[PDB]
Amino acid sequence: VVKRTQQGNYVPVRPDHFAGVSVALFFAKAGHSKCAQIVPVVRQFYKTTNFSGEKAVIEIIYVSLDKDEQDFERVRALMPWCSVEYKSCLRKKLIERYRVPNTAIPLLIVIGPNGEEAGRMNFQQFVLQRWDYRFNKWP
Amino acid sequence: MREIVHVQGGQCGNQIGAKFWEVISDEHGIDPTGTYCGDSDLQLERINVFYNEATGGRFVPRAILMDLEPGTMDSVRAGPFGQLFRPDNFVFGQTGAGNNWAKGHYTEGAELIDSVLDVVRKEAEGCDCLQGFQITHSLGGGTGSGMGTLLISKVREEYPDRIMETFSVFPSPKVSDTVVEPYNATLSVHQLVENADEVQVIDNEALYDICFRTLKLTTPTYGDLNHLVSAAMSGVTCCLRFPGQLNSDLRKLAVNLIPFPRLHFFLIGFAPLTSRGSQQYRALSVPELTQQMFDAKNMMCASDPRHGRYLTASAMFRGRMSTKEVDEQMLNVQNKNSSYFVEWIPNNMKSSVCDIPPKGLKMSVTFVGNSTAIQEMFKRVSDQFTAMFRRKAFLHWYTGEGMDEMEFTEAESNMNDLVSEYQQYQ
Amino acid sequence: MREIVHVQGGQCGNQIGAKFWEVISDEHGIDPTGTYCGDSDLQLERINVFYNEATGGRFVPRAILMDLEPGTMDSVRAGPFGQLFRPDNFVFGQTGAGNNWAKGHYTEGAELIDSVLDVVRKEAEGCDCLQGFQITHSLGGGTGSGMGTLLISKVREEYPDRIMETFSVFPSPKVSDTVVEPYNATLSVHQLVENADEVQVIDNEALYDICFRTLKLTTPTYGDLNHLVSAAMSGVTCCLRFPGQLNSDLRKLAVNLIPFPRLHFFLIGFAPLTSRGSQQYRALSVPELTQQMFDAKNMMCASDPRHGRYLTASAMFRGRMSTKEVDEQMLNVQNKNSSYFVEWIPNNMKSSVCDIPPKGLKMSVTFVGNSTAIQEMFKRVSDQFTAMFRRKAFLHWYTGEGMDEMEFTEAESNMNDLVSEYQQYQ
Amino acid sequence: MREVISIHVGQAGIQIGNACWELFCLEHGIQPDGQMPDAFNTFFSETGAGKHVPRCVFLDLEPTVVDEVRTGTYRHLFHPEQLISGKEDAANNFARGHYTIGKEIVDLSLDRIRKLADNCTGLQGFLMFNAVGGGTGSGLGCLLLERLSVDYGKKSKLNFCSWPSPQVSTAVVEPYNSVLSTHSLLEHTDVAVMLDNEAIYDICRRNLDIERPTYTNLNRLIAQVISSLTASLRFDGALNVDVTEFQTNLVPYPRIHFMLSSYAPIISAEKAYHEQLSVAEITNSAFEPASMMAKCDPRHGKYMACCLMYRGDVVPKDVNAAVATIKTKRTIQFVDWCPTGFKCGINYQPPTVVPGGDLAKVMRAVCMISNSTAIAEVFSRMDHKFDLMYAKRAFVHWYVGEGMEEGEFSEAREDLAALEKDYEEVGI
Amino acid sequence: PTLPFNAQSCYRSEYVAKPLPP
Amino acid sequence: LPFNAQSCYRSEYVAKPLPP
Amino acid sequence: SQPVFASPLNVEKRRLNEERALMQAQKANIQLPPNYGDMDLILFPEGSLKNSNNTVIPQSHLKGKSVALYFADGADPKCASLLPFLLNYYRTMNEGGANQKIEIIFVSLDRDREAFESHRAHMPWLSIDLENPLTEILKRHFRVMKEYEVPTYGYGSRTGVPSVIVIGSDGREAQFLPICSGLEEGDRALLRWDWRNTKFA
Ligand SMILES: Nc1nc2c(ncn2[C@@H]2O[C@H](COP(=O)(O)OP(=O)(O)OP(=O)(O)O)[C@@H](O)[C@H]2O)c(=O)[nH]1
Ligand SMILES: Nc1nc2c(ncn2[C@@H]2O[C@H](COP(=O)(O)OP(=O)(O)O)[C@@H](O)[C@H]2O)c(=O)[nH]1
Ligand SMILES: Nc1nc2c(ncn2[C@@H]2O[C@H](COP(=O)(O)OP(=O)(O)O)[C@@H](O)[C@H]2O)c(=O)[nH]1
Ligand SMILES: [Mg+2]
Repeated sequence: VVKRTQQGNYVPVRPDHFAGVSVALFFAKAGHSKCAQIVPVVRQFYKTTNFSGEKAVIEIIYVSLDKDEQDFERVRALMPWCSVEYKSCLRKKLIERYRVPNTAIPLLIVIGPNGEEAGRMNFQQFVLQRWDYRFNKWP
Repeated sequence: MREIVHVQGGQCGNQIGAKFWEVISDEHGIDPTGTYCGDSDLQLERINVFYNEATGGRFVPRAILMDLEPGTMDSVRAGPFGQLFRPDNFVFGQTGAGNNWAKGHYTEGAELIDSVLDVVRKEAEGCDCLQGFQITHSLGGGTGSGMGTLLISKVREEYPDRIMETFSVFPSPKVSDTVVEPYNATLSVHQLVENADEVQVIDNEALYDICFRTLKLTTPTYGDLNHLVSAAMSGVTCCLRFPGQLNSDLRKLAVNLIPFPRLHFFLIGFAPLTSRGSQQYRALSVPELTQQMFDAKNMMCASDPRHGRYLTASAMFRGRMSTKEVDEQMLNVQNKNSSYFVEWIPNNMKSSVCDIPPKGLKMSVTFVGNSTAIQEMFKRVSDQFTAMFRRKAFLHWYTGEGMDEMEFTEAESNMNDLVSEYQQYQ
Repeated sequence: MREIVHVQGGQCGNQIGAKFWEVISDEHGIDPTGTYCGDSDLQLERINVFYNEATGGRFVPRAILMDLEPGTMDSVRAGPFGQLFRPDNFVFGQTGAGNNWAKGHYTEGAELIDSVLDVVRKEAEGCDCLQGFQITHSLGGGTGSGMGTLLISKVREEYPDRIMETFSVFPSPKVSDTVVEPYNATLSVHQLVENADEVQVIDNEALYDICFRTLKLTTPTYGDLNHLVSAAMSGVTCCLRFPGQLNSDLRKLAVNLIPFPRLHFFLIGFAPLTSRGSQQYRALSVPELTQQMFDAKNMMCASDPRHGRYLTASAMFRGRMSTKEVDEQMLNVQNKNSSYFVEWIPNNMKSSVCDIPPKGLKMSVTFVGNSTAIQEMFKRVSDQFTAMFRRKAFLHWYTGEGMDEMEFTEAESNMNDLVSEYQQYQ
Repeated sequence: MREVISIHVGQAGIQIGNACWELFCLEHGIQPDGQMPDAFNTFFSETGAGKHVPRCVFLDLEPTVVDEVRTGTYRHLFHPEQLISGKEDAANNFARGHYTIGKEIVDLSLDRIRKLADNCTGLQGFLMFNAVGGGTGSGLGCLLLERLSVDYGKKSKLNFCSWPSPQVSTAVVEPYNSVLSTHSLLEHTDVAVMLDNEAIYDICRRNLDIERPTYTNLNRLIAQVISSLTASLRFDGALNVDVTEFQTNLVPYPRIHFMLSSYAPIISAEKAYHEQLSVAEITNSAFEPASMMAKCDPRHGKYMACCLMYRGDVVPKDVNAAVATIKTKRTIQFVDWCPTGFKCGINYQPPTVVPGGDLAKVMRAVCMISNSTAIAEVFSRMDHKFDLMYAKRAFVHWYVGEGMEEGEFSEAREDLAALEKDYEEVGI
Repeated sequence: PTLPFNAQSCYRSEYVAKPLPP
Repeated sequence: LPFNAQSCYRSEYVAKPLPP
Repeated sequence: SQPVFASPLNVEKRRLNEERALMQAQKANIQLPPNYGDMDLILFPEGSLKNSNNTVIPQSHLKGKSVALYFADGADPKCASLLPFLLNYYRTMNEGGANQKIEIIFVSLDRDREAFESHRAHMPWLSIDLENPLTEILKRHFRVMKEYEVPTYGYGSRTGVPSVIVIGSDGREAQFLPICSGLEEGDRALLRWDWRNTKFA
């Protein structure tokens, strides 16, 4: 129901994949000016922070406010973390829940095991580091 | 961080600078609409050297466009990559500095200094703390050499310790435009020796000679002439913007190139320059690039470097090249061209390696050197000025404007002594 | 809870006051058919401060609309946002005070004040508990400066402990219409300074400078000019309406910005103010906001505040915004510009932050200031009144309706000492 | 208690340090998050639950080398504020880093090193890392040398200074940036090792057989000498020699503490198969004149002292025979007043080779640090580069305009001339 | 032309339901 | 045209595997 | 996590091994997420490697040899320069002695099947047919890009055609032989191969 990547065919992620990691929701829409410079820095942070441990410690869920399925697909083709299908209703419920208008985007919300909000950081202007992976360990 | 503030002045400088932000934005990956594209973190982590973020996520260049004739600013807007600049940064004029150096500097030169210094002050103080001031202008025309050169002197008294550089074109040796060039260049050289840190000379007839041989182009417009000068422009500030194996700054290039406070005029060179036919049959190697380094037919300057000894030269290599093959080739070019260097300085070459080649190419190098053969334009323009002034020609639109004959005799005494010190050191 | 009663007078007030019921209409999202669209709580939470329920869900403004001619009254209910007002709150005059203050306050206004003040009582006493009254009028005019200033006197006699906050457009400094300016300004100031809790002044020549230099609008309409002054007139009472981090009201402003009960004539500014093509480009920050705010070119008062000292000043910011740069930049301005602030009230600055910004922008500021550079109006209006009274120019209409020459001496003297008691604290 | 502190200043020192903290991570097997999956205690600090943070401080006013460390994959190895980085580079000037743009971060660096130093008590030594040819390594590293000198005066300070090459420059102000460093580094540091870039170039063309290397291949092979020097602090061995005994065993007279370096074996997978590495030749290749690290041909010099830290499977009974071979050999001439000049050390740990590197997994290796009277040629040409450049005063006007007045050019030149004539006074 | 409302108060923006500890 | 240039440090100091 | 995370072999290996670990945990304390040494993968499927005479050989044959992938193109002049030297190196280095020391797996970037077969006929080592997708997964897995035609997830292109790289048992890339790289030692860096240490297992 929620999607991880694989080249050639699209594979869904396990619900037990998120065990013991910290999950950050990442809001972006393609063609937006600020999203194009928020994507690469959080890409580099994903790679560096999560791929020294033999156990991965973070996870980033991609939510797109795009207007087109093909545009969302071509930006998923650049996104190395996990995302969600466009036709599913979870993206719509999540954006209507976590208070994201359609210049606040892009923004990040680290959550907890219950899914309720544990921390908010925006990018309106070195702020990616304010999140610590040691905060939201899950059982 | 450190940010360079850009000044585009004169008819020539506004066209060269238009091609400057043309070539910087697409190697940094910013669309003419200002948005970023490319998804490469190295292109982004130092973008504030030339850009300011605009609270829409878009960028705006830190360039101030300044002239006294309103046509060329509308030309820059109408061109591509022309919507990047801020309309408040445009400071037009309406009289037109009619190629009279006095009136670009005093008569209607003074009435835009208030507006152009006010907008550069707003740019300068809002930042972290700046580094330097690159300006693009011309020493032949009037508003390039009056209006911008007064912007030199008013800024340098305002910030005395910061660096600033000029990429100025010069009067051509063979055929000149704007027939009062000898008055213009000599009256602008004795403001540059007092108030400029490095003056990188471009000469127009040599640029055509580059399009004669090393490119074998047929019909070069002012697009690709300015496009190749912009390549040298991007090379000197390449090493600030990007990391590398041996990083070098604009001020660090000035530390080791200017041996004495006066002689700071620089011959520029760019390699590779290949014809399109020979582009397939050519090995692009560090010992091969270093031979177009010391090619007299490759320099952007018009002088013949073989008639003098370089005092100090620097080479900003770009790309993923081996460090040994660099510094040995610098010693290779020094030992066999021993008669073409000066002897009372050991190990004259400076080299600096970045790790980012320019777009569309694998390896490049920008040459910035200090020759004693640059005395030719300081001698050929000199006896041009002393010839006309001996029969007092054309001076009545200077003497009728405010400059009397004390500074003209002073101005030649500045520049011919500059010929004397260059000859003193050889 | 708290309500503000909004009472309108004259043609100028009524054209300005139409824009208050346009800018407060869309900020609270009321539909000019009466209903609500915009589906958020935080507008509807505090709406009795300016509107009234009508048992059909529609929101009638608590506005009192008086004038002595019906021509401007036709323009109110015909345009956009015209069906909002209750017709019973439209009170008419047939004859019209022909820019005569005497019939504005003694002859024609005598048989209408008994009717317009009856309508105020129904709105004022009809609520639970009222906060204050606010007035918009002119001083050059007759129907605005006459019946308006008569109403302030007769409404203080019933509610002495509530606050008065009034805009009054002064006579123009340079060139002004309606040749009885000083007989309509001086005779209305000396009753304004004894009955108004706070008045803050607007100049049509001040808004000419702002809309031309800053807004860069080549064709400024009064529709545009009233919109600009209505933009600030939301901002001084905004923090009543929306929740915030450092809440302020008018009484908050009134206890803090008026040291002695004589001097309460303020100055108004507004930022951000950039043209249509610059909303895409400027970096909306608090540090650039405070630079725009302490400029004479921002000010809606045609005066130079750098010729005097700001005795007390206050800035009401709006928007989601950090409170350091609010506090520390108010520190920074007070420590750089030393002589621009009075000494014996250290840290002259009142800052208030409300969370919800006006629509279109994201951060905004409204600036007030009690300055001793407001001498330039009271001197300019006095010596124009002094020169035009020394030989009895145009007195025989004011004396014709029932005044005397003795009220004209006191109106000079009551405002002559006001010039000195600003000079006393400079 | 007894541990060591490392200072990296200038972008050469950062990248040398960058490779130095590669090999240190791989030797103790720490994972680059900071926690392994008490030998580690001699360089690290237990930041709670298994996290190790190294005892190193990076100092550069050029922000473009520290940020690429910050953004690199070793971002969480370091505690986020030993990497202190200024606003703008000192720009190859001794005067700029020592006076103008130095002081606003020296106080931060001094306050940085303090709480690291008093994490324990009885700390052993200091590890400098700088390019003495450039600006912010030479001038700034002096300030961190002199300010530490007055605070912590009972502590040894080891420097690893990349002396500028004879033929290679890559900076034309290096003759000026040396003599203005040598006076202000001689009487302030205890122990310093010469390393030259073209000498290690001639190492890698001949032994490891690469024609066109990179600085990353230089520093990785410099890092092998660094770890092998401090190996006795880390790892248990048959006969171990620590940092504190280099004034004890290597410094004859108090000024003279400039030492060369050497390393063997330095071979690829190329000829590791084709050659066995016995202790007879690894001590013969160590002293072989085309195998030092500083160009210094010792045929026109005389040795005075030598410290050999054999590491790996070395038995001590052939160590004694191997060094006896050298003394019998006649091409190497020790000085007459020093009868014995060999100090032997044996560690039990084989040297480690980094994955994807260019050195082969050797079984046993030797790291050599020597005093010779052959450093006369080293200081002679950089005296000879200075006196011609100043002979009619080139480049002076940025030195004078920045704060160094005229006279420090003079007084350092006879300071060096004192150092040259002292070496010749020794050898007779 | 109308314009949507896209702002919130500080207390309502941050004092949200928060994760209960284990 | 795409951009395909990386620094020396980033393209080299990959997370090497730990020795046994 | 070797060589690059944005790679289909790594992601399918961790998908399959995470599924296996979850199945083992459901059947039966095990660590989630598992360490990199815990993931094990049969790197080469059954119908992948074929020798001359076109006989498909299982992966289990490669034990005890130093194995290198060779990414090559038919039309490339540098490949045409490299092939004879590599033939002679294979010839000498492998007939010297008693064991089959080195072994080479050829992956083609050729522009059709005709070019693939024609360039394959010149070579004595093993090969992978172009129809099986393992070629495409392998070339992106080692990020060996001919031209910028396939987008990357921020990883820089290490090298292109021709390229030789020696392999480990867990899919870990041991080293790129510096043919067309930063070192650029053409036709001479083939002897930098470390066949004693690199042993497929
Ligand atoms: N061994 C080695 N030497 C290096 C390295 N990088 C730079 N150098 C040396 O550093 C010298 C120049 O000084 P830099 O380190 O680049 O700069 P600096 O000494 O810090 O002074 P600044 O100019 O202010 O940056 C050159 O002569 C090189 O020999 C390196 O990675 N390894
Ligand atoms: N390289 C270059 N030189 C130019 C260009 N346009 C004008 N010039 C030179 O400008 C010189 C005259 O100065 P000009 O800019 O025309 O006068 P200005 O109006 O005072 O700025 C001539 O010698 C031209 O060669 C251009 O596009 N490129
Ligand atoms: N700012 C502004 N001023 C106005 C407007 N209309 C009239 N005025 C000013 O009003 C003054 C005349 O007084 P006015 O209020 O019109 O007379 P009254 O309405 O009969 O009391 C003139 O000096 C105008 O400058 C308007 O729409 N906007
Ligand atoms: Mg540096």
